[PDB]
Amino acid sequence: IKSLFAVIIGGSVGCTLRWLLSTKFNSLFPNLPPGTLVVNLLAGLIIGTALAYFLRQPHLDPFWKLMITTGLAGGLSTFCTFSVEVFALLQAGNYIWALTSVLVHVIGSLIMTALGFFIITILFA
Amino acid sequence: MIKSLFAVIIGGSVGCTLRWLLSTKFNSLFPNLPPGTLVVNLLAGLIIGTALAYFLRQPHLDPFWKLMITTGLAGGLSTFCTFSVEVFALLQAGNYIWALTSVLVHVIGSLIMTALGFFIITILF
Amino acid sequence: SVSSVPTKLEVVAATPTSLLISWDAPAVTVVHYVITYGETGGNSPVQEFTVPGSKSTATISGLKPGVDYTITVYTMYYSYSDLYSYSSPISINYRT
Amino acid sequence: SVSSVPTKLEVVAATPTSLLISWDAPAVTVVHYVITYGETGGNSPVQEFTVPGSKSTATISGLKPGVDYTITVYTMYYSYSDLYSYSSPISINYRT
Ligand SMILES: CCCCCCCCCCO[C@@H]1O[C@H](CO)[C@@H](O[C@H]2O[C@H](CO)[C@@H](O)[C@H](O)[C@H]2O)[C@H](O)[C@H]1O
Ligand SMILES: CCCCCCCCCCO[C@@H]1O[C@H](CO)[C@@H](O[C@H]2O[C@H](CO)[C@@H](O)[C@H](O)[C@H]2O)[C@H](O)[C@H]1O
Ligand SMILES: CCCCCCCCCCO[C@@H]1O[C@H](CO)[C@@H](O[C@H]2O[C@H](CO)[C@@H](O)[C@H](O)[C@H]2O)[C@H](O)[C@H]1O
Ligand SMILES: [Br-]
Ligand SMILES: [Br-]
Ligand SMILES: [F-]
Ligand SMILES: [F-]
Ligand code: NA
Repeated sequence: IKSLFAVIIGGSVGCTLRWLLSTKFNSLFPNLPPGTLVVNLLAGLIIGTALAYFLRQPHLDPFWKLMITTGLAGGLSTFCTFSVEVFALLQAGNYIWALTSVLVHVIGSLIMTALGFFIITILFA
Repeated sequence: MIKSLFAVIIGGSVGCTLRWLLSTKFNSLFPNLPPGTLVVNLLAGLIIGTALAYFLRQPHLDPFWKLMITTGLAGGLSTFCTFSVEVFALLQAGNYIWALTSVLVHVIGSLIMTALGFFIITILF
Repeated sequence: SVSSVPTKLEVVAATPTSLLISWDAPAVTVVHYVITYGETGGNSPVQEFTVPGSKSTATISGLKPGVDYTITVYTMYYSYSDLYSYSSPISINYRT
Repeated sequence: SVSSVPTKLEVVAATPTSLLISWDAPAVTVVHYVITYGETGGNSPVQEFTVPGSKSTATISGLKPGVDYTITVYTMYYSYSDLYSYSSPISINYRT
């Protein structure tokens, strides 16, 4: 039950941010909506830092690990919104930005995950 | 902006809880490509796919339900950060063949579930 | 808050029985445009056809000489808040 | 309920100063194994080193002949619930 509250409190703040960031920014560049991208890059960053930091704190309450990762970063990022944007571009014959949106999201989120991981890795060393 | 805020929170919480329940039950069954994270992305792609064709034919729906299903449920159900660490962890484990296969199945599978949901409802109507 | 309606709908070239219309794309992901045309005097059926979202011009054929026609263009576009939806049309009158 | 601890840790080959160990990988994404070894007799410093998760064997060199050694191995694995964490160890004894 306490684990359930971690996902709800964390997921709500993640979804709220994604909603606010997407409505305010997605329309500024429809070929690659920057609000859906930032929340994914920002979630990959949080999950990367959490990956390295939690490894060095094995006695942290799983409550906090759960609220940040499964909740906050989970609700902040989105895969469905990333898909309709790509799907709509493919339907609009806009093939070059459908492919570009796939690379920037995937390559970017992984890079943001590595940055978050290696920055905490280096700071402790 | 307050009533719209409740739509994102309720849908996201249900979506985040579903992603949490399904992941802890099934991800461990096949670690090379955790099926729980894959299912919640395929399912969110299917939801956002059916909504793509159903919202198109119901232009007078309250923006409250459109917000609760897309930004809330599907958004909170799908994840891009959890899909990132799994790929990032496979890369650090030298498991490149599954790191690449995971990227393809998620991206292409999520677009197929978007197309399936969009075309099943387009054909029914 | 970005408008999904096309702008500057206009006949750029004309014959007595055909028209070349063009318009300016709106600042949204337009999946495809829809072009409607019919005789302005509301005593004629309206016809519609689609063009891909990458094209911003269209040809209307099979028309009658010296007749007033009402030509409208609206978009089937993707946005974040509304997913797929149809925009309001931009309309012009033209006499062949 | 999937164990991240390796199983069937054994010495498969040995020299007076070296030991080749092997284990069965656990059904989790292991990033790297941590192999520790020290003289079982009292207070000799335990020494450790890592092995990539793709390998399931490891060589231990620089030992003393005819000495009892305790060899433990644990993982630094990724799971959904703990992200990066360390597993409980599996341990064996061997005498060169
Ligand atoms: C990586 C794989 C992912 C999974 C598969 C995703 C598939 C998404 C696109 C499918 O939808 C179709 O796409 C066509 C191409 O965009 C459209 O053609 C439309 O636009 C074309 C533009 O050239 C015209 O030629 C066609 O006549 C016209 O129907 C068509 O309407 C649309 O239903
Ligand atoms: C295309 C988009 C790219 C986005 C960014 C991707 C970032 C990838 C980070 C990978 O992390 C490294 O992976 C190596 C390879 O797995 C590891 O080497 C470890 O594992 C290797 C493979 O077993 C061994 O050969 C090495 O000696 C050992 O240090 C290394 O520790 C680890 O930090
Ligand atoms: C787009 C960018 C793509 C490239 C990204 C960077 C990949 C190469 C990293 C080089 O530095 C690595 O740092 C690791 C630590 O972070 C070291 O791991 C060592 O220590 C780790 C634990 O910290 C173990 O898991 C490893 O097996 C062990 O080799 C590893 O030796 C060393 O080479
Ligand atoms: Br996560
Ligand atoms: Br969405
Ligand atoms: F999705
Ligand atoms: F991410
Ligand atoms: Na999400």
